[PDB]
Amino acid sequence: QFTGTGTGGDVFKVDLNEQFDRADMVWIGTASVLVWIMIPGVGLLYSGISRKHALSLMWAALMAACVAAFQWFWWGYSLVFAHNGSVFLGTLQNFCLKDVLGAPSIVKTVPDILFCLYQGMFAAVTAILMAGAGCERARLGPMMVFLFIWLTVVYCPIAYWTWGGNGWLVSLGALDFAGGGPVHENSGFAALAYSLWLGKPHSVSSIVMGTIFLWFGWYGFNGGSTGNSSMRSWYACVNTNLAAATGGLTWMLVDWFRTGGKWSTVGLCMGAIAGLVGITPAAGYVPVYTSVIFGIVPAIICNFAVDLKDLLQIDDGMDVWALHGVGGFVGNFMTGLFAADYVAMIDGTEIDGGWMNHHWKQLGYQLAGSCAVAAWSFTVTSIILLAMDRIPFLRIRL
Amino acid sequence: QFTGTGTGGDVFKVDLNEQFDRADMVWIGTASVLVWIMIPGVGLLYSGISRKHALSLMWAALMAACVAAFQWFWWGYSLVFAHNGSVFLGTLQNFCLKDVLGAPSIVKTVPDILFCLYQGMFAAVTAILMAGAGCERARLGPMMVFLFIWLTVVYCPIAYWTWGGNGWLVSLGALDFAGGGPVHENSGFAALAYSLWLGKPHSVSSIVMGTIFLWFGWYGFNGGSTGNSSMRSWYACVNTNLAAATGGLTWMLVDWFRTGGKWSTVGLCMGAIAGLVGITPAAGYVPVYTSVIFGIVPAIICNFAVDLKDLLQIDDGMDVWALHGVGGFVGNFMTGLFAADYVAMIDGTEIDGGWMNHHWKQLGYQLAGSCAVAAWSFTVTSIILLAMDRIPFLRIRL
Amino acid sequence: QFTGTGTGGDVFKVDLNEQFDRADMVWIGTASVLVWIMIPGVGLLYSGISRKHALSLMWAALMAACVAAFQWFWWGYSLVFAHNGSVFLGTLQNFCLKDVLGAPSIVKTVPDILFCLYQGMFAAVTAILMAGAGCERARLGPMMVFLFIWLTVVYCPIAYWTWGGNGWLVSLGALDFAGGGPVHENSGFAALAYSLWLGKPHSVSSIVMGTIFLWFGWYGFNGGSTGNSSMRSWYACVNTNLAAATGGLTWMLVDWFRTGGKWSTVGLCMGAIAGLVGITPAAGYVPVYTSVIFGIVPAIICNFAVDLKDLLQIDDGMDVWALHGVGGFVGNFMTGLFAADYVAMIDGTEIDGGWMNHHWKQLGYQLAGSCAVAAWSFTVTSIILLAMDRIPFLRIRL
Repeated sequence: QFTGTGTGGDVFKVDLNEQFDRADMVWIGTASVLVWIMIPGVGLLYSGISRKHALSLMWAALMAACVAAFQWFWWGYSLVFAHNGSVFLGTLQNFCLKDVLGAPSIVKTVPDILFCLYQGMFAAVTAILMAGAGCERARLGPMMVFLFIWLTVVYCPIAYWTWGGNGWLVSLGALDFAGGGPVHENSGFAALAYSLWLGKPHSVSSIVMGTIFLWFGWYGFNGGSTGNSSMRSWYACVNTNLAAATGGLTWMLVDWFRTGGKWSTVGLCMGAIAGLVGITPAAGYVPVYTSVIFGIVPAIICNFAVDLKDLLQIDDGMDVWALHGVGGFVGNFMTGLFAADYVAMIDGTEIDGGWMNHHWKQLGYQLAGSCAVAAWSFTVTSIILLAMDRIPFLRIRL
Repeated sequence: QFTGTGTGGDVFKVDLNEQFDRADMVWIGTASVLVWIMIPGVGLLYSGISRKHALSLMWAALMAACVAAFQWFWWGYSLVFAHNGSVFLGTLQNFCLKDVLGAPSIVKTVPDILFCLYQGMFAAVTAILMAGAGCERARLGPMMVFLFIWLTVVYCPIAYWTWGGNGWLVSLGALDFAGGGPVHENSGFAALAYSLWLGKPHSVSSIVMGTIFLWFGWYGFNGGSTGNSSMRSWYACVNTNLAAATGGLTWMLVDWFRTGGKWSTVGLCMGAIAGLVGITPAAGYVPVYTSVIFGIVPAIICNFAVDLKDLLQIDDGMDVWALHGVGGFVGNFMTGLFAADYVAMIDGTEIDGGWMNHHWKQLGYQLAGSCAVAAWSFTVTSIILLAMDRIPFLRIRL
Repeated sequence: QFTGTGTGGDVFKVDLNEQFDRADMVWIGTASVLVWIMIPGVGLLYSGISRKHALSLMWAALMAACVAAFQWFWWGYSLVFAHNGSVFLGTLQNFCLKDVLGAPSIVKTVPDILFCLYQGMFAAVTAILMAGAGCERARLGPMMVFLFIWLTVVYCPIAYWTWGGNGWLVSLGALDFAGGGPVHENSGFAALAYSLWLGKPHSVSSIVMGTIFLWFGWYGFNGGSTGNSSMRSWYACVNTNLAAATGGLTWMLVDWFRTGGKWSTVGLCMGAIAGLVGITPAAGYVPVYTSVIFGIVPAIICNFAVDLKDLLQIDDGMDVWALHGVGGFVGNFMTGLFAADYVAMIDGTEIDGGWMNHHWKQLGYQLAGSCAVAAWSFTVTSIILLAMDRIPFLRIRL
């Protein structure tokens, strides 16, 4: 009968669905289809935000969704969610997704095959936050090749450290809810390492149109990170939703001060995105009133984080870092403060909490991951893209 | 254990999810994310329909989603869905959403926190049907301030009267399914009171693109107003869907008569919207064949309701009234006729019915709400926006 | 109590929801709203792909959604899903959808009313793959009339043969999962019979924007064809997803060979669509590794199937045939090879399998349907559109 290892059993002998709640499954099923639409969210958002462009990266978002898919089929999933992995990376147990079916996943409440589906949507949103930085006059052929390799040696380590069975941040005692680390910091600082070595209407709608796609999709992103149809799912959604509100209102007032009384529509659009990123690691852990702080604080810190566009000049890919890499860090910190064991308990999840319940040690744990993440995302991103220009016919930039 | 008041219990002592069906919850969770995309539906639809514009209100739709969020966080939810409210308005019991978690809501079949999530999406669609009327050369700063106040003293009373615990239309005996009153009539007649005191391709796609967003989202709007995963949910969806069909076919034939044989693509787009609004208050109460009538009738009555664009001239915000304010009334009336106690009974809902089962008195009850609504939405909208121009530096229009 | 015929019982005497899983229902409910957005997917995709156009068929997609709705209300549903049908067509038992409520449908695991909702979304996507071929300087009035008749005598027979109670392909032993036959082949070869008798940026985004809508929506299309919240739903989604990946990667490499090293963004967009169509009939039956083949093979065969644009010249509607009619056939064949009884068994579905388990006879059965389909879709499409130009005032083309 139910073995809990491999495919979990004989389809001819046992009903593998009996292990799971069909409502928890239905939700993550929905949630899966919602994260995907965040890809042309990045595309439209960063296409429309570019002040300089080689190729409409709204189309180059579809390029990532084919590449990320095949890598994640190939060995991507295995390296993050295998049941026998080390502690730094998983195994290759599931190469080309064989024996991925009915066993409970590293989230015990959905099967491997739906958790492959839903977690596969984060390596793909990461992919377009990556290609999106290095789009300017970059070659197309080697680009795809970059990504495949980058997902393998940069994303997958970080992901297994955060979400993976015997990962070392899970076991340390660090909280990361919907993956600010694996997705925003990973891609915020690997976009920095492109803009150091390989470094207005008629395009406003494309930001906005693009912005809206992301706001919409994050509901599947955060709300479906609870892993079940429970009411913490919907809780995190109330949180997500208003970090994005207070995020975007804050960011509009701030340059309306710093710059006389400057009109800024693209302001509010980014304030939202500043707040969504800022709440990712905390959406299922922090009290609702405190999720306004997660709106405010990363909008401010990221506003000034953009004004570092002139005291070092460079532009191609600092927009990604300005929001996701900073805003992730800011939010991964703030988790350590407001993470409350009594919000976590709404689906029974046991954590020690953060400062909200005098678990002082937590805020340290939180700094442990962000630094490990940022570093790995920078050095190992760096080694590959230098060694990538090294060979002529596999370009990157010109 | 389960107390049914406050947060409903101790997360450390009881499992608060046991009260609810995880499938009813999953659905309204989905449905919630579907109503949201109706906001840039209005935006794109009314931006693209404007014959005259100050600022792309497709972006000014995102402004409403930040403001509506914070107001609804602040005191919005409390005023409509508090468990101890008077009969004209709820209490302030839930200021800044404290003690909103696991108790059954005024819809007993979902928790306060998911019902905050899903019902919060109607105050936000209302918000953009509001700002959307008064967009023309209006100031941005005071605009946000308008809305906040308008949601508080105009929307929230009407909403608590229709949906609220001890509201007086619920207790009277009036049927309103997905809220034609609180959302369309409220915003149809408050858009009239702007165009009295403060009163083509290359923009066709934006109507269409915008139209499509709404048709798509209404499924979450109406279908998720049943409050459960029951098969009345999907019933109302079959209704919604074809009121929009027959709505839009009717509206295309009609000016194809009145105007020689005039081509009208924007016709069909509005006929749909005419029919969606016309079925909102009735989608869960009326037999499917009768939902064609709800397509037809409000398309006609609203077609002529547009031709009042010349026998009084004014334009800025009559498009909103032409569809949602008239079409709501037309549909709130027609509910009283075709509301059938044996459709309501598909999830066990007990009503007296409408004329379909000789409950003659009903059609009166239906007129009681629409008039109360329309009036409150007009007078109290009026007092504020006059007293709003009154002070210089908090403008509205110029 | 539960009678299983008619409306299934007395709403006042029995709870009709008890027959069904509220999670299976919730999903197909969601899935229903996902297939709909595939309509402006076709629209945007084929509008943006047109090298020649009379009227933005992105708006002419909304025309189909009104017409398809009313026909399917009228007699459409009845002809395909009636419980007493012959073997060639169902009955008229459910004319104007009376007595469609709580009985299990021809898929026993959802009620007639939700199965009307969800299956109604395929006759509508078919509708826009139809009108979309014959859009070029065609008249609008008679167009609607065409469709209504075409859905009735062409779509509905094919559909009842594949999905219908006593259909003859179901009973024969043929596998068709999400309906490559009824939807793609039906509309691939009926688009051929228009282009025989009645026969670049600034429009790239519209392909892409349009492409994305379809990729997104297919999850509801294929994943919701399992009919339940089971984990085969999500399985088929993993399949769908990567047939579209490997589909679109293949198609980009291929003209990057055939044409020197030609840049082709519209390539990848179509490769995806080539792969989605290629996996439709197989998504719930074939092993995941084999779903890469379904990506590759129909991308190649359909690439060359486009290069028949010059060795016969004609264009208006060969793009539809190039993808859906060929790609359907290619995929309906390949089902017969890789259909495995042990994937089908994941929700207990009993099939004999295909060649994967030495059921040699299968591949024949598979050819039986595709040919029957293609033929009926051609001859009967032909008779009507010739006899349609026959009468002056009901034009088609000029």
